Amino acid sequence: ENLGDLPLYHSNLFEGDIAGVSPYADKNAIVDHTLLWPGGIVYYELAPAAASIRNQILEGMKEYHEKTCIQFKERTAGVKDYIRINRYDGCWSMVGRQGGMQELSLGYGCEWKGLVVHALGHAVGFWHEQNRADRDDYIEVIWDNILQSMQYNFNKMEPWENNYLNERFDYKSVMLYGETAFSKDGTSPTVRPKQPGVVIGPVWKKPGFSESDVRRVNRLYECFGEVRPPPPKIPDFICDFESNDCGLENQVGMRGEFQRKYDTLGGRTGYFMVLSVTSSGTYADSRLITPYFGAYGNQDVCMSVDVYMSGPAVRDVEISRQDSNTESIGKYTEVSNSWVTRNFNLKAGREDMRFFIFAALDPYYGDGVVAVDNLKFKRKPC
Ligand SMILES: [Mg+2]
Ligand SMILES: [Zn+2]
Repeated sequence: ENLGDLPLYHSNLFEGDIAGVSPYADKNAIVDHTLLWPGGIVYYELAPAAASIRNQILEGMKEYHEKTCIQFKERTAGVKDYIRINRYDGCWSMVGRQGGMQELSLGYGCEWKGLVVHALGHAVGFWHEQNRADRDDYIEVIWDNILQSMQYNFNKMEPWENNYLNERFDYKSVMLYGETAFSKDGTSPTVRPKQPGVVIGPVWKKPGFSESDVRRVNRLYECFGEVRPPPPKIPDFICDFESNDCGLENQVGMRGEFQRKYDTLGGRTGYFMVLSVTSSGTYADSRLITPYFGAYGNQDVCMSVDVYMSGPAVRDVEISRQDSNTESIGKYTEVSNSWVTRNFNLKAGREDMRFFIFAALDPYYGDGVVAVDNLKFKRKPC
């Protein structure tokens, strides 16, 4: 019944099994100075004495893996902070990460899942449930049934554990000593539960975490499920030319120069790309090279462009989509003598698209204008 917990109560150790703490230490101060494992990644190694019980060690660890975001990894090259597990006298551990090698003992009698999960509980950050600031609301300490050299092991924390307790006093906590801990004669109780009918019982028979233990671990280590919000829509492009070039450049060795121009043409009065010739002038051809646009997702795009063509000098206006090979999508030989929104629906392999706007003007036949406006790029079927 209660003799299974005897390797938990060492004489020269803080609260029986807390190593690296001074037996009569301020309990508020040592808790505040507790360090946690970055990322919930606890590195470890087994001493040769601890190898003989490796299955029972991996059993307690299996408890953290299955319910929390704590990962027990074997120590590899470059790791400096880790737990060396050995078999000393009884079960015990340092509370939190110490920095450098730290010891955990899993002695004779410490094979039980309860004691493995208990000692590993100290290792990752947790203290004793019986000494919480509010424990006296839930348990009575029969000071007269405790050994006089052992009484500090029951001193509770003073309130002011900033933003209060958080998880409620849990009687099924694997971090809670059973009724006969530190008993003077072994059977007389040192702790009495105030809640009618309740018995804490020993730790070695507890199968791992209770529901409240899991909450504490997941809260300390920010373990969670709350899914991040969905990503914003891909912003559809729309050029105006009213304050910029938009990135659309010209080919070098050409006869015409497509220039960013403010004027009036066929109803509208604003900024549009204009290529124009006079009867007196010379042959002008120009290739407006549009910037490179990504599709981001496996979807059929759509490109819009308002095209203006006027004058007998307009010989030909060609729009082409280039990806890995240049493909012609539109060829306009007839002069519309108006603005016409050209709508090209296109498919996407997996590479960025740029567009070409070619225009040829021969002043031999008369005057001519080729204007370009409202250049849009939507990643959805036209
Ligand atoms: Mg002790
Ligand atoms: Zn303990």
